[PDB]
Amino acid sequence: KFNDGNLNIAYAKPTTQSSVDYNGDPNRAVDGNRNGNFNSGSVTHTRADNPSWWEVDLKKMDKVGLVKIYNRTDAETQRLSNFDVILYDNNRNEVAKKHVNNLSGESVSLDFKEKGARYIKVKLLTSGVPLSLAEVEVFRE
Ligand SMILES: [Ca+2]
Repeated sequence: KFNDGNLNIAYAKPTTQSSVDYNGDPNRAVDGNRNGNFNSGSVTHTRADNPSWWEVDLKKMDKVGLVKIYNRTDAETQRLSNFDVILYDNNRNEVAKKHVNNLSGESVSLDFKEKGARYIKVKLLTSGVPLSLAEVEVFRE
């Protein structure tokens, strides 16, 4: 629930994703654990979808500052590349979007500058690539 004194509003929020493989259910990216080893149980996994995506529902409109996305680390780390992070309002209108080409480290941090949104979606833009996320943390500033 807090990370380095900052309230992670994504923690334990409802999630969904495009599909599930290897029991990589979407709630694994809001389980409070940043571990990126798939075999730990901390990491999501879809099938090879067109495209693969994951989403957290904050349950109401809230304010989105920092979004920190933690990749899988044990293998296939390149799969988290060429992807959008999209904010949606209560009517599922897109209110902001950032594109991430790839990660040089284990995570990427995006700042949505307090944009009002209820849903945050991570969407791969490459067909037929599974999406795996170790964790997605969302802060209000
Ligand atoms: Ca996790």
